[PDB]
Amino acid sequence: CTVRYNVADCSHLKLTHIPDDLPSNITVLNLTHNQLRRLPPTNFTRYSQLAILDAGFNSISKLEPELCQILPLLKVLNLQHNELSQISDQTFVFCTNLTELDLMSNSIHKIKSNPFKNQKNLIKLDLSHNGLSSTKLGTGVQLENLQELLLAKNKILALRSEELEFLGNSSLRKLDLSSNPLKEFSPGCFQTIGKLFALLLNNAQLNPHLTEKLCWELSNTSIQNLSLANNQLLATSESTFSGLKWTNLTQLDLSYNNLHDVGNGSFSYLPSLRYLSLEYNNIQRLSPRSFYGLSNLRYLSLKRAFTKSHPNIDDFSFQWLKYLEYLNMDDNNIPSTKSNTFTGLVSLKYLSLSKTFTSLQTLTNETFVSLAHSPLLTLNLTKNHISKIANGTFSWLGQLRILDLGLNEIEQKLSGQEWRGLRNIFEIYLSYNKYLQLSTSSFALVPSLQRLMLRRVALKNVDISPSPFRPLRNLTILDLSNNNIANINEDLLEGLENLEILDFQHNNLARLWNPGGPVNFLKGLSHLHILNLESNGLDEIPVGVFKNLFELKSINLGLNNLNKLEPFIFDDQTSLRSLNLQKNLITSVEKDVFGPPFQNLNSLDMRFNPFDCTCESISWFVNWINQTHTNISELSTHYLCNTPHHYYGFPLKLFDTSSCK
Amino acid sequence: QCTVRYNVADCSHLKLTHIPDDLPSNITVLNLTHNQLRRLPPTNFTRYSQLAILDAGFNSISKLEPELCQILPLLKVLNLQHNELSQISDQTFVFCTNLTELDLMSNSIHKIKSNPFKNQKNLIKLDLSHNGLSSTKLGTGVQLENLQELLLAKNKILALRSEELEFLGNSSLRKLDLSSNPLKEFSPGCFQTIGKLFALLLNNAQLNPHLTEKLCWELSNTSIQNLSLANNQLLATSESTFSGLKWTNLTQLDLSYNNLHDVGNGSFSYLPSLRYLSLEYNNIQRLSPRSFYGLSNLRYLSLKRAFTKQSVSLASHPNIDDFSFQWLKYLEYLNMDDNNIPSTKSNTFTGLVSLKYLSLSKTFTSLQTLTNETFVSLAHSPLLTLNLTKNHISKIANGTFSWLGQLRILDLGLNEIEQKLSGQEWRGLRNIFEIYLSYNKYLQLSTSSFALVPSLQRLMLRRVALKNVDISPSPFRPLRNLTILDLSNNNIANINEDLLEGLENLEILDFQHNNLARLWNPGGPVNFLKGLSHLHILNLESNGLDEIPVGVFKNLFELKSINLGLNNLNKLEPFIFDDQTSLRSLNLQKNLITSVEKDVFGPPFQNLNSLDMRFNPFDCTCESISWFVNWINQTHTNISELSTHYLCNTPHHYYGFPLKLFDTSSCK
RNA sequence: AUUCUGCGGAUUAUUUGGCAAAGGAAGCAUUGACACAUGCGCCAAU
RNA sequence: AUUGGCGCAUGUGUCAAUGCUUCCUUUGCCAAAUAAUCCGCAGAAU
Ligand SMILES: *[C@H]1O[C@H](CO)[C@@H](O[C@@H]2O[C@H](CO)[C@@H](O[C@H]3O[C@H](CO[C@H]4O[C@H](CO)[C@@H](O)[C@H](O)[C@@H]4O)[C@@H](O)[C@H](O[C@H]4O[C@H](CO)[C@@H](O)[C@H](O)[C@@H]4O)[C@@H]3O)[C@H](O)[C@H]2NC(C)=O)[C@H](O)[C@H]1NC(C)=O
Ligand SMILES: *[C@H]1O[C@H](CO)[C@@H](O[C@H]2O[C@H](CO)[C@@H](O[C@H]3O[C@H](CO[C@H]4O[C@H](CO)[C@@H](O)[C@H](O)[C@@H]4O)[C@@H](O)[C@H](O[C@H]4O[C@H](CO)[C@@H](O)[C@H](O)[C@@H]4O)[C@@H]3O)[C@H](O)[C@H]2NC(C)=O)[C@H](O)[C@H]1NC(C)=O
Ligand SMILES: *[C@@H]1O[C@H](CO)[C@@H](O[C@@H]2O[C@H](CO)[C@@H](O[C@@H]3O[C@H](CO)[C@@H](O)[C@H](O)[C@@H]3O)[C@H](O)[C@H]2NC(C)=O)[C@H](O)[C@H]1NC(C)=O
Ligand SMILES: *[C@@H]1O[C@H](CO)[C@@H](O[C@@H]2O[C@H](CO)[C@@H](O[C@H]3O[C@H](CO)[C@@H](O)[C@H](O)[C@@H]3O)[C@H](O)[C@H]2NC(C)=O)[C@H](O)[C@H]1NC(C)=O
Ligand SMILES: *[C@H]1O[C@H](CO)[C@@H](O[C@H]2O[C@H](CO)[C@@H](O[C@@H]3O[C@H](CO)[C@@H](O)[C@H](O)[C@@H]3O)[C@H](O)[C@H]2NC(C)=O)[C@H](O)[C@H]1NC(C)=O
Ligand SMILES: *[C@H]1O[C@H](CO)[C@@H](O[C@H]2O[C@H](CO)[C@@H](O[C@@H]3O[C@H](CO)[C@@H](O)[C@H](O)[C@@H]3O)[C@H](O)[C@H]2NC(C)=O)[C@H](O)[C@H]1NC(C)=O
Ligand SMILES: *[C@@H]1O[C@H](CO[C@@H]2O[C@@H](C)[C@@H](O)[C@@H](O)[C@@H]2O)[C@@H](O[C@@H]2O[C@H](CO)[C@@H](O)[C@H](O)[C@H]2NC(C)=O)[C@H](O)[C@H]1NC(C)=O
Ligand SMILES: *[C@@H]1O[C@H](CO[C@H]2O[C@@H](C)[C@@H](O)[C@@H](O)[C@@H]2O)[C@@H](O[C@@H]2O[C@H](CO)[C@@H](O)[C@H](O)[C@H]2NC(C)=O)[C@H](O)[C@H]1NC(C)=O
Ligand SMILES: *[C@@H]1O[C@H](CO)[C@@H](O[C@H]2O[C@H](CO)[C@@H](O)[C@H](O)[C@H]2NC(C)=O)[C@H](O)[C@H]1NC(C)=O
Ligand SMILES: *[C@@H]1O[C@H](CO)[C@@H](O[C@H]2O[C@H](CO)[C@@H](O)[C@H](O)[C@H]2NC(C)=O)[C@H](O)[C@H]1NC(C)=O
Ligand SMILES: *[C@@H]1O[C@H](CO)[C@@H](O[C@H]2O[C@H](CO)[C@@H](O)[C@H](O)[C@H]2NC(C)=O)[C@H](O)[C@H]1NC(C)=O
Ligand SMILES: *[C@@H]1O[C@H](CO)[C@@H](O[C@H]2O[C@H](CO)[C@@H](O)[C@H](O)[C@H]2NC(C)=O)[C@H](O)[C@H]1NC(C)=O
Ligand SMILES: *[C@H]1O[C@H](CO)[C@@H](O[C@@H]2O[C@H](CO)[C@@H](O)[C@H](O)[C@H]2NC(C)=O)[C@H](O)[C@H]1NC(C)=O
Ligand SMILES: *[C@H]1O[C@H](CO)[C@@H](O[C@@H]2O[C@H](CO)[C@@H](O)[C@H](O)[C@H]2NC(C)=O)[C@H](O)[C@H]1NC(C)=O
Ligand SMILES: *[C@@H]1O[C@H](CO)[C@@H](O)[C@H](O)[C@H]1NC(C)=O
Ligand SMILES: *[C@@H]1O[C@H](CO)[C@@H](O)[C@H](O)[C@H]1NC(C)=O
Ligand SMILES: *[C@@H]1O[C@H](CO)[C@@H](O)[C@H](O)[C@H]1NC(C)=O
Ligand SMILES: *[C@H]1O[C@H](CO)[C@@H](O)[C@H](O)[C@H]1NC(C)=O
Repeated sequence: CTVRYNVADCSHLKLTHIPDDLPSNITVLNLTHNQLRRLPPTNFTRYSQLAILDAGFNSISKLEPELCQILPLLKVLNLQHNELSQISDQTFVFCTNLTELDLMSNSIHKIKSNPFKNQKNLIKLDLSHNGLSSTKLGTGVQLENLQELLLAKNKILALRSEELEFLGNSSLRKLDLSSNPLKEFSPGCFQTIGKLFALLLNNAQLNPHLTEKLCWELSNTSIQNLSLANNQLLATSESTFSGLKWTNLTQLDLSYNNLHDVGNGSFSYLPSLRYLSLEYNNIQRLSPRSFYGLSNLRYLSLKRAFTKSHPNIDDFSFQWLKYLEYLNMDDNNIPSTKSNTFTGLVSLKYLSLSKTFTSLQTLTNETFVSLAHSPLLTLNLTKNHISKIANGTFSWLGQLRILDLGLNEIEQKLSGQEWRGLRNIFEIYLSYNKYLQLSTSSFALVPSLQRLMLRRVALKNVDISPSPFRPLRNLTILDLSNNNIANINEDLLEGLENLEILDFQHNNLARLWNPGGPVNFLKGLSHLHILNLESNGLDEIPVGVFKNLFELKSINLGLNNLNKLEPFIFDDQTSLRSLNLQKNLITSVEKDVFGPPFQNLNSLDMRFNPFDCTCESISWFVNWINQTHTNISELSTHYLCNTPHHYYGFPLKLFDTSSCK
Repeated sequence: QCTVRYNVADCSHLKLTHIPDDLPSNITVLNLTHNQLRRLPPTNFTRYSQLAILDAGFNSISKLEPELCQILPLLKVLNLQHNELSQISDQTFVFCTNLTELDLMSNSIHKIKSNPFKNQKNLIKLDLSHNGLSSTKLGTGVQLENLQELLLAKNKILALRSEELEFLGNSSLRKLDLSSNPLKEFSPGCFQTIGKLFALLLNNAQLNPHLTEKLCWELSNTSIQNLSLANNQLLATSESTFSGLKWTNLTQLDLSYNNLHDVGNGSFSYLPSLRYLSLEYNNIQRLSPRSFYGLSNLRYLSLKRAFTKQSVSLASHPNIDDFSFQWLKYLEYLNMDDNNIPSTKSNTFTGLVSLKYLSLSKTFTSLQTLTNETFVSLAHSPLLTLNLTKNHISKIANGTFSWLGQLRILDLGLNEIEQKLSGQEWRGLRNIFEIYLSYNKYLQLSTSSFALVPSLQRLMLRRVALKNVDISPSPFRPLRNLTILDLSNNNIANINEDLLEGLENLEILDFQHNNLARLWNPGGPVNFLKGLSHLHILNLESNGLDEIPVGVFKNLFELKSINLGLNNLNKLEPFIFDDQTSLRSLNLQKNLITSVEKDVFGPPFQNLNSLDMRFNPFDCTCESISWFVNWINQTHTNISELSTHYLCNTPHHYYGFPLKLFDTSSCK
């Protein structure tokens, strides 16, 4: 086994009998994932210390009351996915300290007597998928403190004020009841539960009426959370959840319900509902009176909540949710915004509209007008096919901090105005578009920027002076990867005293490092930590173009053509933590070059290079390898030598430098 | 100094100040052209009394004394083009009676008095163009006995008279140029006065349909055969236009670049002898059946860019209708490239029963699909050549060529063909030589694609994105007489050895750019190239090749040229080349070759002509370049750039070191 | 038979990653064709 | 000098060809996950 400290962990051993050869000084034992005859109730003397046991996923026929008295110190008994066809009270009579009881696949079709007239400390109690046709587990009031009764994937037909009353002052925190083909909730079938907090009627085929009816039985109860996922509420009315009026409801779920109708004031009865999920549903539209009722709601989810003859929500439909702060509407077909869509949400601080529109080709200055009085900080607009953003398009989103226009068709030339009004904007994720010609003023209007992504946006004109990023001083993270940036003059990046992370992966910045003076890129970004120049056409790192970058933590120059390392390219990276020069054309590893960075390094990576197995080359290196503990992955396979003949395909590591010096 | 060398003393652009005359007197020619020349010292030519001709043009020569001709009695060619010589009289050439070629092109000699050449009796070529001549007259007496070329073009002649032309009595001109001359009138009998006038060139002379129509009669009863009318304003023609030629014997006629919009009926009814006719670069609206009535002798017709642009919006797409070529029963070469003709008609080419060469490259605009009724017209025409490149052809249905029985060379390249050849598209090409089919959209092949035409010698399939060439048998299975095969730039995914089975004549094979990389342990390497004993030049440049497996070049004795450039090949298992002992040129440039051993490159290096392995990561140690560096020192197999592009890549002290300068005196 | 358990093997679909290659495009460099200039020296006719 | 013909050399632009670098897309193969279906060995439950 893994014999993990204290807790015995036997993963998958294809084990035969119940073993007792390892330590006897422990409190847990994993036997799960093994072939088990039955549980020897007496073979548990050598282990009189175990507190819990991972004993599920085994072929266990039956169990004797013996196993509980042999291990008085036992809180968790895991017996899920086992046989145990039938059982009575005897089995757990000696388990009074038990707190978590697990039985998931034991097809225990019926239950007689009061089987747990003992467990007083048992909270979790999963009895699901076991063929139970009833909920009853006794006629007396037991299970003093139980907080989870899992009965789902079972075949219960109904609930009565009688087969449920066995819980008297019993207060369940989470009562599961999924997959049960319930057709009726006998009156007062909840008034009999001590105090019922959570509930889960997932996949139980509920009719708008069974639902409408069930509600009243959920009245005057301490119920706060309720799940109705995967049912047939093809529609709802004010009368549907009418029964809940007498309740105190926090979260309500109605996802995956092919809900086509969401009648008026259907929720007029939840003046306390704070959370509501309408995910994956087919709603036709939302008139203004749609949400009348939820005046406490703070999180609304319409992820894929509409039909696909296009569906749409009209103005002043959210006017009632004056306390909502998180509105999600991803994966949908809504045409476009209206002049008054989001009118009313004066608390909205997080809004997502990823792949939510179909005809919003152009972002106009009248698009987000609705969100004028909403304290909006987040706005995801990815995947909307947005191809052009006119002036003042965001002027109303005064307090916006994180805006995201990625994975879109934007093809225009930022002239600083598109950001007119983003007073305090944090980051602007703008990666993955068609074309983004920049100008000298593109960002002058928003100098509050910290992160600016521009991945695969085919940038053009970044060589103009001053640097279009000139006004972005508080800028820390900047990404210009996968743009095939033709070229760029040093002016760029001038004054970014905070630029920490910079990405240039894939940008043919090749020739910029002789002819016309080597572009002393990266001047003074003292604070620059992780630099990325992977696959950039780099063939020659010129003398000291990494000077004064003391705080530079991670350099990545993979996928390049770099064999000519002028001694001293790395000098100030004496704080470097991880270097990457994989898939290059590196022949030799000298000390004047890789020395200083190798100093306090954490993990190096130079696999797949044409290593030369001679002493003018790998000598200093092979040794460092033998005598350093800087994590170097695959040193064993992918560090082979390429020359000369006798040393071809020879693991670089196994090179005796005992004949060299 | 000059170049001299063998009696033709050539002094190139030498910046020559004064006419130099050194010892190479034992010669017969001297080039002084392209140098700064004061004047020609008529006496400095004693040290050179042997010269037969002199390249003396493109120099600043003021004037010339009659002296230079008597100093060099042995003189046939006098080149004085692009020089000054403003004026001159008979004196200048009095001593040049042996002279046969006289050149004067840029000397602005505006007028000519007397009989300047009362001496030249052996002078044939006589170029006097761009010289400011306002007249053709060069004398009043009948001289220049035997002259075959009188070049007077780019001049300012206003007309030709039976008077200023008569100075040629029994004089028979073979080629009489008269281009750029602003001629407005041809005084009657202005040719009846030339002994015998064969050729003529009135290029860019601004001729009216009438000046033309008129000029014709003066060209009558003359010995005229060729006539050029390029760059004029014959915006149209009628039967009456060339009516004056009826009294002639006309071989070739040119009317290119004439914005000809009208080609009236029977405009050529008068040329029962014209064999050649060029209507290139013109704007003809259409060709009714009666268009070509008259040319029953024509054998070569050119309509290259000969019909008006397509309007599309103005619906003015020009076109020729049926039975318009019925008269040219003797034509054998018809060209109609660069045009807007809509498409073929059921009877377009009807009548051409001699047509053996036909070109229709970029001739059609709406011929998206080749139907079985397209080339019906060419049914009775002995067609051997057919270029259809650049027509946007995207689909060729069954029996599309059935009528072209005798076709040998067919070309459907640079087209949009996107269909799957199922052997039927070639139904009827009884004796077809080559099928150039490169540069199309997609050509899915089947097991029968070529079974119908086993007469194939060459089959090109460059950049046609072939698909399914791995099917068995090889779709080329029935092509036995096939010699040249090209499957380049198709990114052929893969292929099994079956392919090429039985091509005992396959000599040239091209595989440039086809990621055939991994084919050389997936179920064993593919014994591609089995038994093509007769394969001469093999090309596998840039093919992903990273490992040439053991002996996949066995029995290829007759293989002359292997090209494996742009690949990743450093692992050469001794003996990959054994039977290429006849190899003449190897190419393994831009690879990842470390070392050159003898067990590997030995046999081919034997009788080799030219090797090429530049740009590789050469290792400057003896386990590697040792045997090689020597071969270099002691072999004379032409190896280009051995000096620069054969540097070493390892180790450190030998990096960037010319491979050649490696002393193997410390090894072996 | 219906199913639970452990281990191993197979096929398909979707997603990703790597390698090789193709097409098109971008930046830089080289070469050749041509056109519009310039400076130097020499000349020619006014 | 006005206009022109030469000789040498230096410019810009357009077009075309070639080479290096790169990017986007696609194709072949391979690897890893996830899911669906299946098959073999071993023990078992009603
Ligand atoms: C507005 O909404 C958008 C969606 O509605 C938000 O975008 C979503 O962001 C999440 C989180 O970034 C994305 O999820 C993962 O995206 C990448 C891509 O996955 C790739 O790696 C997988 C690994 O197995 C592959 O299987 C995939 O095929 C694919 O190639 C992942 O790489 C991320 O995982 C990361 O996991 C750890 C966590 O830090 C890292 O260590 C890893 O290195 C790795 O990077 C993401 O979890 C999600 O794709 C995207 N939406 C979707 C589903 O498309 C958008 O961000 C939001 N705006 C904001 C900022 O609020
Ligand atoms: C039916 O008619 C077609 C035209 O209507 C004709 O099409 C072409 O035929 C061939 C190609 O198929 C072509 O050949 C000449 O042109 C190529 C291309 O050269 C290019 O590159 C040059 C680079 O410096 C550039 O200057 C040029 O401007 C041009 O863009 C040229 O390479 C050929 O010469 C080479 O030939 C050898 C190559 O095998 C080589 O070894 C030699 O050294 C030499 O360089 C040719 O000069 C024609 O020009 C195309 N026609 C036109 C006008 O487009 C079809 O071939 C014809 N079908 C048949 C076969 O009947
Ligand atoms: C074009 O036609 C011919 C070219 O073949 C040229 O004229 C021909 O000139 C010859 C002799 O000069 C003529 O010969 C005569 O032929 C007759 C007919 O058989 C014969 O009986 C006589 O004995 C004599 O030999 C010939 O007829 C004549 N051809 C024509 C036009 O009929 C001339 O170059 C051109 N035509 C003309 C005259 O413009
Ligand atoms: C959901 O409904 C209510 C949310 O608005 C809230 O009801 C609370 O009910 C208790 C009843 O025990 C009230 O407490 C009263 O307790 C005794 C009654 O015997 C009085 O002497 C006290 O003075 C006190 O008023 C609460 O006032 C009432 N909550 C409030 C402040 O509105 C519960 O959250 C839920 N009701 C239940 C338990 O079903
Ligand atoms: C939102 O306002 C932008 C800034 O005013 C505006 O920029 C565009 O228009 C201005 C003129 O209004 C251009 O600036 C210059 O204006 C003078 C005359 O006022 C012109 O002589 C000069 O040629 C130039 O046009 C900006 O250059 C121009 N931006 C670009 C690069 O197109 C926006 O147009 C406007 N909203 C949009 C996107 O239309
Ligand atoms: C000319 O090109 C093709 C060559 O014959 C020709 O083939 C296609 O049609 C034939 C029948 O004419 C198909 O042959 C078979 O026909 C029997 C009919 O009973 C089917 O049962 C059998 O499955 C098969 O289809 C060919 O399969 C089919 N394509 C090939 C050659 O695989 C074309 O029809 C003809 N050109 C056209 C499209 O008119
Ligand atoms: C919600 O109920 C209304 C019925 O009341 C009307 O609409 C309210 C939003 C409010 O504005 C009241 O003053 C109105 O009296 C449904 O509204 C329309 O009802 C008519 C009935 O003739 C129907 O034809 C329309 O389709 C409805 N929509 C329009 C054009 O206003 C509304 O349909 C109900 N919500 C849904 C769609 O279930
Ligand atoms: C050449 O002459 C034709 C008429 O002469 C021939 O036209 C053939 C199409 C055919 O009928 C043949 O038997 C006949 O000998 C002229 O074309 C006609 O021109 C008149 C104007 O006078 C118009 O009515 C038509 O465009 C056209 N009609 C016909 C019957 O073709 C024309 O002068 C010239 N051809 C062309 C179009 O250039
Ligand atoms: C309703 O939702 C779940 C139980 O179904 C609970 O969620 C809240 O408590 C969790 C701690 O266990 C937090 O991690 C969750 O983030 C939090 N929900 C939120 C605000 O996201 C919650 O206890 C249940 N009912 C309530 C509100 O008590
Ligand atoms: C964005 O600004 C306003 C939106 O408030 C748009 O409308 C105004 O623009 C012009 C002002 O003279 C006129 O064309 C409109 O009549 C005027 N209307 C309003 C709302 O007052 C404006 O068009 C938008 N910007 C543009 C032009 O794209
Ligand atoms: C007319 O044709 C050209 C004029 O440019 C010349 O060449 C002709 O004769 C050559 C010798 O047989 C051939 O090679 C040419 O193909 C042929 N040109 C033609 C007509 O196509 C020649 O000057 C002329 N020939 C004569 C005298 O008729
Ligand atoms: C190609 O073959 C002939 C060539 O003219 C076309 O015509 C024949 O086939 C057609 C049958 O649908 C009809 O046009 C006639 O039956 C016949 N014509 C004859 C010989 O008079 C034929 O249409 C073309 N191929 C097809 C059938 O599409
Ligand atoms: C970015 O730079 C700093 C740090 O974010 C911001 O300065 C803050 O605000 C004022 C400066 O005028 C002072 O209170 C402190 O210097 C900073 N306070 C802190 C620590 O948050 C500066 O205002 C920012 N620039 C922008 C986006 O306007
Ligand atoms: C291709 O191979 C040869 C090429 O010469 C062809 O045979 C010649 O052509 C005919 C055959 O019909 C004979 O009359 C000749 O005598 C043969 N050449 C000589 C003189 O030996 C053969 O027919 C062709 N094969 C195919 C399928 O086209
Ligand atoms: C729960 O248990 C008893 C019944 O056994 C019940 O009467 C009483 O209300 C509760 N006692 C507690 C735990 O306070
Ligand atoms: C001819 O030769 C003489 C010999 O002295 C020389 O001076 C003269 O320059 C030559 N002719 C010229 C001017 O070229
Ligand atoms: C050419 O010479 C004279 C010119 O006067 C002429 O009479 C004679 O007949 C011609 N020679 C021939 C062709 O016999
Ligand atoms: C219990 O398991 C052990 C396995 O080590 C075995 O030796 C012993 O015989 C078993 N006892 C029973 C129940 O027979």
